[PDB]
Amino acid sequence: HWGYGKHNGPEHWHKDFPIAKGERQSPVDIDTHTAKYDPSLKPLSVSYDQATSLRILNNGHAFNVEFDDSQDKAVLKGGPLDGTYRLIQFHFHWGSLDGQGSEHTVDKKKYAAELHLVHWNTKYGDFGKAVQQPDGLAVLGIFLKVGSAKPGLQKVVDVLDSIKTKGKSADFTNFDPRGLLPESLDYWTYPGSLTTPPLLECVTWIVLKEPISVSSEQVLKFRKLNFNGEGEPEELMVDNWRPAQPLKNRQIKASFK
Ligand SMILES: Cc1ccn(O)c(=S)c1
Ligand SMILES: [Zn+2]
Repeated sequence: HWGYGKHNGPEHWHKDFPIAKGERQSPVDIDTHTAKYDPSLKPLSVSYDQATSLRILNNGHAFNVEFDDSQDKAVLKGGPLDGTYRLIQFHFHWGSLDGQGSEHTVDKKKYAAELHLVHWNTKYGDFGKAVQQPDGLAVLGIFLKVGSAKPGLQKVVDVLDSIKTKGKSADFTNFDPRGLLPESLDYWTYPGSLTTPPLLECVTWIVLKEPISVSSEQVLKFRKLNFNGEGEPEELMVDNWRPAQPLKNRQIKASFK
């Protein structure tokens, strides 16, 4: 099945997911000089005060911190978006080395990791129905650079030992995802896709300009996770990112000058 190795990695995915070679694939490189300022963009509204985290799951490819999405409790709106998008999970993609790991790049620059906060458009009733729509998802993307520790990430880092292998999960209530955000909400935006199979072209990408800093030791702990299940030979969960895909017939807009 699909993964990030030599024989099942991003160069293979197109065989089971033909949309891998489609017209609005993610991630892309963000050419800062070509991304036009759009003064019609609104400020981003991130309303996470009432977020209810539930659980953290190692799904064999990343770990997802899941949220209660049965009511409007943590929502994204405004920016490029029409209407309301509810947070359902967040995860990360990261590298084996500090100099790679992000999916989006900025003038070809790779960050050490990238956080994806996944939201679905509440006009479509649930996540499953949202992913059958071209405007079904909004994914807020945040780069991580190695530097000082991010205090608000530490609870996530401390629980990883308990979900080392594929299929393990742990209670993860009362986590405040506001602690993962940078100061500025300046962003670039463009239409794309999930960066993992099924690679569906549902996503308004909103990619923050300001990275967050995490410590060396924080990202080190991400890299001790395993892709394999318990009882199977150890394959470290690192380099679970897809490289930049062709931009094709898309313009990236900037929210800021
Ligand atoms: C919903 C979903 C699941 C996995 N990934 O990587 C992304 S970007 C979005
Ligand atoms: Zn992702």
